[PDB]
Amino acid sequence: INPWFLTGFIDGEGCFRISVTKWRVQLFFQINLHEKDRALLESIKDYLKVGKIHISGKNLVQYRIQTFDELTILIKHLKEYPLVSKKRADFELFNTAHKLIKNNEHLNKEGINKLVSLKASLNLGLSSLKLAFPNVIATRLNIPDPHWLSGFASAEGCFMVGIAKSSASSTGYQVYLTFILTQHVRDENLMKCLVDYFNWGRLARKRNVYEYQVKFSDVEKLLSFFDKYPILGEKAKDLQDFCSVSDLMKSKTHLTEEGVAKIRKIKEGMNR
DNA sequence: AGGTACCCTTTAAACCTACTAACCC
DNA sequence: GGTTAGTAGGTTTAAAGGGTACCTG
Ligand SMILES: [Ca+2]
Ligand SMILES: [Ca+2]
Ligand SMILES: [Ca+2]
Repeated sequence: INPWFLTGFIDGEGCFRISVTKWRVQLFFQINLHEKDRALLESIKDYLKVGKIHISGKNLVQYRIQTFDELTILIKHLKEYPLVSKKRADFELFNTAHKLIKNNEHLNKEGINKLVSLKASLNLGLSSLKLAFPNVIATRLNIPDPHWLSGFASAEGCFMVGIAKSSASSTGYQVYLTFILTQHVRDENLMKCLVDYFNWGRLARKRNVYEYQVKFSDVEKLLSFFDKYPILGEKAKDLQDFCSVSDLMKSKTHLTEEGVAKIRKIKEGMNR
């Protein structure tokens, strides 16, 4: 387990949070995903050797670091292998807060305000706790290895196969392999950077999310990539089945209609 | 006051199709 | 002509993102 894959992953799916209740303040960071990939959590768990997994919620598993003193291992990991997403801003923010706690400054009705001003500029914002602290606040704060991208893709990627309805092809259809990786429109910073990292691939706008889409000859490049740094999780069946199509469709086998049958079969049994 | 854990709710991620364009020429 | 590609439209869940209560101090 490479130490960048972790950041690459946490950049894509981690969740640094500040909660407030009745005022009790506690910091959490958790990765939440489909139960089928509990083992990936377990891989990560054992890697940091801290935190815990449980069933939040249905057909899912959450993993969480909620002890103060275990969060330090995390924070220590993330400074040396910093993060590239706007999530960064959430860490810096999450981290400052952990400072305040490190000193016990948050037992003061004052520290308590220094923390909400942070919380207010976190993932979503102040909710019911807008009128409690209507004194406002705030001020939120280049790919790194390629193990980052393996991590980033293995969580925020999609390896799918395309059966177009070309009325022109003798089969009446086109097999094509696209690779996708979606992210918020606010991360234009990162998406544009994904393109330059490979010097190829399409950037597209949709529903306020952007997609980095990636020509066979390029499709093959990144195929080579995930030999050098592969995907991890259940999601690497989809890669392999995709990868498989990349062979049985790369010796002119995707043009015979005995083969398209074969492809759909493969495709049919992937993603779902 | 710090754990530790049973829950929850929407939405940004993943996943789909089907037509145009610009390609081997 | 036949194959590619770049595009427009989609659907749906697995995330992206939250809570508060319970022991033990
Ligand atoms: Ca994400
Ligand atoms: Ca994922
Ligand atoms: Ca470039």
